Amino acid sequence: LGLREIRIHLCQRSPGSQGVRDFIEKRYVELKKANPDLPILIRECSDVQPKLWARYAFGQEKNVSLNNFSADQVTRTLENVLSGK
Amino acid sequence: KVDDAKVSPPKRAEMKTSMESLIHHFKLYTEGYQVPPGATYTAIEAPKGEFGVY
Amino acid sequence: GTSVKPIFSRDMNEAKRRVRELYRAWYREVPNTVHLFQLDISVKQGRDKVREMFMKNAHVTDPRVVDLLVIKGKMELEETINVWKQRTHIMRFFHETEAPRPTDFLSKFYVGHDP
Amino acid sequence: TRPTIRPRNDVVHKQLSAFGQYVAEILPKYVQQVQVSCFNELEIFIHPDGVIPVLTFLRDHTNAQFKSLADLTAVDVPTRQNRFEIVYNLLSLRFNSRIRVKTYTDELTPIESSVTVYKAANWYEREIWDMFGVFFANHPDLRRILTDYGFEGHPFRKDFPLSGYVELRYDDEVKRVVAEPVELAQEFRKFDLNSPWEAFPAYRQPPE
Amino acid sequence: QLIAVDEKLDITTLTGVPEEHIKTRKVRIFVPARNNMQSGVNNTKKWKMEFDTRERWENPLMGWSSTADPLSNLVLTFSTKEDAVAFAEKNGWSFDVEERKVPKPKSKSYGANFSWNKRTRVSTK
Amino acid sequence: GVRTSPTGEKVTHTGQAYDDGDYRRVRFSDRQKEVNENFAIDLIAEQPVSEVGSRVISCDGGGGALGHPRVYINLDKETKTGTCGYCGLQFRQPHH
Amino acid sequence: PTTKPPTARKYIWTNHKFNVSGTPQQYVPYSTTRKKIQEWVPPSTPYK
Amino acid sequence: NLIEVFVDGQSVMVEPGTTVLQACEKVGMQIPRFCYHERLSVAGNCRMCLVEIEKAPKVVAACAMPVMKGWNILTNSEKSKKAREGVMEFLLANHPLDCPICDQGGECDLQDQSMMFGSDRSRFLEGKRAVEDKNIGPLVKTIMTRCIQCTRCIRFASEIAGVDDLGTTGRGNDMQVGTYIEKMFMSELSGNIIDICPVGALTSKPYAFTARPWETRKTESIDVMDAVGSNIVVSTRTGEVMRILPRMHEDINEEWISDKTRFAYDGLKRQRLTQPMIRNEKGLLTYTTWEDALSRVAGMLQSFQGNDVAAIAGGLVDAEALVALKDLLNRVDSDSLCTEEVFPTAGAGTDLRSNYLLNTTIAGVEEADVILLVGTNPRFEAPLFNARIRKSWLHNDLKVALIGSPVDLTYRYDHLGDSPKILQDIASGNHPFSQILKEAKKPMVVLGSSALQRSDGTAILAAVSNIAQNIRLSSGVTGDWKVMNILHRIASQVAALDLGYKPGVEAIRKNPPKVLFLLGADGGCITRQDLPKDCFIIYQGHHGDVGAPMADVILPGAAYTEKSATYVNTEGRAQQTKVAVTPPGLAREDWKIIRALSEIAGMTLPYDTLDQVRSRLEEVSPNLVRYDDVEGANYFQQANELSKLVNQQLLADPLVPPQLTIKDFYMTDSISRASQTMAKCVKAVTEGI
Ligand code: SF4
Ligand code: SF4
Ligand code: FES
Ligand SMILES: [Mg+2]
Ligand SMILES: [Zn+2]
Repeated sequence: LGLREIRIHLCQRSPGSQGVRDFIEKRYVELKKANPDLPILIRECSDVQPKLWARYAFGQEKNVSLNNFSADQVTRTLENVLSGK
Repeated sequence: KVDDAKVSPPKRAEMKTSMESLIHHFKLYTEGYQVPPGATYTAIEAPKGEFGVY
Repeated sequence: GTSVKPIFSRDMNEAKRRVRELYRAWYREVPNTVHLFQLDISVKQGRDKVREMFMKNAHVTDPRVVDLLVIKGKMELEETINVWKQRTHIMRFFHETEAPRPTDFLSKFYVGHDP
Repeated sequence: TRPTIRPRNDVVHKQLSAFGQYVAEILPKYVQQVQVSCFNELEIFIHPDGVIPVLTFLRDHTNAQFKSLADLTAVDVPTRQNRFEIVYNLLSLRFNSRIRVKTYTDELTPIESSVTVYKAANWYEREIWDMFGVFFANHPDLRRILTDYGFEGHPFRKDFPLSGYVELRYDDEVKRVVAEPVELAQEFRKFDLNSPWEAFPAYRQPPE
Repeated sequence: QLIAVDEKLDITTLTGVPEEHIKTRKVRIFVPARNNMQSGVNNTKKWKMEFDTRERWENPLMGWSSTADPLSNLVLTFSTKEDAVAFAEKNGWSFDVEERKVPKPKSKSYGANFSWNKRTRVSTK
Repeated sequence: GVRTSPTGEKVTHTGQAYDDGDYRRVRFSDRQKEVNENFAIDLIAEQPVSEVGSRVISCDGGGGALGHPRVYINLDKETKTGTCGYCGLQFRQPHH
Repeated sequence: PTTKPPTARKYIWTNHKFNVSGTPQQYVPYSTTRKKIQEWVPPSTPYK
Repeated sequence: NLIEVFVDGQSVMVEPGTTVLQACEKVGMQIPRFCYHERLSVAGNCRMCLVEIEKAPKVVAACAMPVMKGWNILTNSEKSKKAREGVMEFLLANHPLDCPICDQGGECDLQDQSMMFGSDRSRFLEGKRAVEDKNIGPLVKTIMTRCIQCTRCIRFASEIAGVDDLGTTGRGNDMQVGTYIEKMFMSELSGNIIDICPVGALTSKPYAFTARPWETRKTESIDVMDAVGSNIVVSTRTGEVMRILPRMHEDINEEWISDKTRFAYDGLKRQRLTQPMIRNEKGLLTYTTWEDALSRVAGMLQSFQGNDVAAIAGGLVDAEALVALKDLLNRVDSDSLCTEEVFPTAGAGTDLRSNYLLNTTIAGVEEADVILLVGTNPRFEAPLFNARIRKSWLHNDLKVALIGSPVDLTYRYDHLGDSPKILQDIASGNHPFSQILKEAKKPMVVLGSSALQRSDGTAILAAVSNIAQNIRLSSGVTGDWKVMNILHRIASQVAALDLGYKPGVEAIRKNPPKVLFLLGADGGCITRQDLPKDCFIIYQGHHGDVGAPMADVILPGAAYTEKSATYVNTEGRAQQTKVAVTPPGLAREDWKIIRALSEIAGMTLPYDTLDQVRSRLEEVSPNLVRYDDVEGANYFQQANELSKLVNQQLLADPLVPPQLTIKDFYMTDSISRASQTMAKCVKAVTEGI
């Protein structure tokens, strides 16, 4: 219910993160400016699928696979996490 | 002993007066001489029979 | 190599057969071992220890490893039957003089640096 | 003359090389390689399943009467796929010579017992098993010879620690000797003695 | 004929090592770094497998350095990283592999010490 | 010159002495502590300084082959003596 | 020794000692090295 | 193209200009050498490397002679062997008999090359030469009778360290290497002369007489004294840290280490925390048991929650400890997690790694065309980075420009003012250095993280980001080259930022905590004056410097030589330090302590082993488990756009580094402050002589 931070793990070279890299490329700035006080930690993966961690209050974390997502799919998934639905 | 200071130690006087002899004494009593790679089986007529080392 | 030389037993079925044969040989020997060595343990304790020693290698899935294990088990049995061993070794199977080693993280942390 | 340098024996070197060619021609099925060391010692590297035929030939052939089994041991080289290297040293009294036969094996592959060729192979192979874990197929009585009763592990392997894993003492509570995990009052001090400068150019290996 | 085992090799049950020193040991496969005090590079030819460091304490008598780790002085030499990895895998220990570090080729020129217009000119010999 | 610790235990030439609260002092009870009463530093201090009229001197510890390897000491710095470190022996050029 | 006395040194013992084992004069081993690690000494003045 | 030479008849393909020694090394033969060092210039005076060419009647110095087409190099020929024997004979003829009393001992090039290439007997029937010893500081002990006049120390001094106070005086057999005056060779890179001196003339003074090379066990770990992450080797003996030596890593360390790394190991033997400590009725710290200390800490942790719980991370903390403490504090919904170093959190902040990382690696400096340093003193903040800049300067005519205080860098640089007004002007384009940057093919902008500690760190970061943006726009956008850079000076900073710690203790200052965990925090940024009354402080660390005096509970921990740990250097590369010795007394590993505390408190953490803790590190940030990899993504566009939205005004204050002199270099952190050798160095550089 109470979000604390969100982390995005995207492999730099693998094609499975093409949509995720597009979201970082031309949608991250709008997102961060919308949530100035939300820690959005962007990290890189080696051979695992791209992942979306969401740490809530009292150390509760959930991860959503972002494999073969597009820019719209990543945006919708991140909006779902922020909204809470 | 074989007159080869890289295998057998030199005399005490040579060690205490010669730089090469001191270096060779140091190396022989700390690291020891290197033996070229290879395997041998040498046997002798020890009093109890053929005593050998491989 | 793809075609590994078999010690014997070929597949795992004959290896299991040899395991069961060795287990029977050990099981029928525990009363004699207790009687001759004048052990203070029960016969049930000896059978339980044989069972435990058999079970610690239950995860082996290689017929050659199983064959080597049963060969060494037969060697150990022939040491016991011929009274080549003493009460010393038979009791060495039991670790009777060791303090109970802690297994929880907190106890390991308290006692020392052992992982 | 060079007083400090061991003289060479070209006659013996040539004789040993000729005999190595002879045995290699006679037994192509097993002989993988033949070598003569520069101090006149003949070595034959054969396939592991040719131990019995090669030893029987070198024992019974008229031109190779190696009646006496001088030695039989193993050498552990972990970096090889087949770590264990079984070595047979044979003495021929009629021709006043010595030969060496080397085979290879690993932990799980048996080596045919050569007690039908030489009787000393009995205890020699028992020792090899006890110290390296190499199993010999048709051994009349294969068991530990040197290690303690119930000893676990094969001490002469390169990966077996020098002090082992257990030590013995007399425990008064149980009125018997007990085996407990090893614990040294003073730890063995490992010395790094190799010099970083190459000693023998003749044995240099390609950098690869 | 000859059987086939389609499984990874494992001799841990035969080596005789205690379960503690089988499960809780992470060896280090690497090529040793050159001793910086010497220019010789002949000790950086072969890969080495060594175990992790365990506790050493002071002997109450004589103040020596005691130990309880059997594999403290156990160092093995392997010709190749693949050979070392295979040995560690078949013996069941954990392992960390470090790639060999070879110096990069460098361009050396004695005449650069007397450059007409470059900073490489040396002020002393 | 042996010295006594505040706990009554003699100090060796290396400065070794157990603390007051150390349990290991119990080993000397009903017995004695093996301490050598001759201190090499004190003895070598007692030894005098030689004066030779040369820039370089050679020390072998005396006795020839019974002494230490021969070394050469440079007597150029007049603010201090040149000490052969095998035997801790001081040499000096005659100043003034 | 009467005909050929040994060389006299200022450190050689004047009185010889026999085997003193089994007596309160016996040798007792100990460490001749000081403490390697110095423990931190907390202040004697309370912070509050 | 490559030309074809021959080594003992074996064909080798080498570049034109390659030396005979390098060709032999390529074929696999290491020619004996004394004066030759690959990192130094070519001297060619010891004459030990003479080899024979097949048809040439004269031997050639293999370290200085370029190879020609169709040259057959006879490495093991009779002429080469005789030449080596003669050179060794001369060297040992004038060398003194000091091997048993010489620290070089069993790791001596003269001894080893004598045993491998020289004769075994002496024909010298004359007296030997004696040389007066010099004094060049408290670090290097000089016994100059053993010198062989190989001029390695002189060449290293000048070329690498930028200090030309070493040289040869006189000529002939009386030539001496030294300073000719009573001057101490004090520099942050003065132990490498100890390393490269082939003989025992230059030796370590703290290490003098203590041990012999064959006894020492070598443990390959990394360095934590600065943010360079130098690769080192800890030499131990019977469970005691005896020595620190460099380990080669050409992209980070390059065989050299700073003096703080090399000689501060003795600070691990003083002021050490060995037992858990609590406070009795009188308020004095007393030793206790782990159970009691952890029970008190767990009781307080259960009593409080929310933002009333804070952690302050110091400069020598590892990724495992940081993540364990972060998880423990998140288990109580607390979030007052901070490090004692400030980074601007306005805009992108810590979200993008290519916003606080040194985007071009340390090895990438050698390719840069122009470099601009803003608010930093790389000579002391990161000595190896400064050495790399010096190397690039020397070998490529790099145009180094420093904005702010004119510190004594070891090379000529363009001094730009002292104020960030110049920084604003360069971005606007008024300054000519804007034109220089625009014309430069490969520019680099390095903003020292010491300048971010100022009240206007965000403004400075925005200004340098705007400078980098102006460079990018005018120049070609295409290319993998990265301009913007941040140079760190704290070992744990990059790892903490990657994990997600909030930089600076501003959160604690904003909301004072009831419970404060000082994890190695000896910086003194937060004290009980800032904290409210009856605040509960738990200091977990290895030295008692500040946090231990001002704490309520003290938890002993492990050092970098005593724990297996993960540290990330200033360029983003992760590394692991291995266990050399074990923590003294009752001290334990940091993540183990945190996990045990969590278990006692009832909020048990999901990891029990080092592998599981590093799996948690992978979950948080996989770059913490990808060790030798340094490459990453570039998000400069996003970082710049986010920095543009909010802007503040630069202070009218000059940019002054915290460390202006070598004494400030010597005294920087807990281990250095506890070290006796560092105190000796400080005294020597302050009072002279
Ligand atoms: S520098 Fe080398 S040769 Fe000279 S005294 Fe020292 S160990 Fe001996
Ligand atoms: S002091 Fe050492 S490094 Fe310097 S010239 Fe002499 S031998 Fe070479
Ligand atoms: S190494 Fe070439 S002359 Fe010195
Ligand atoms: Mg040196
Ligand atoms: Zn002397």
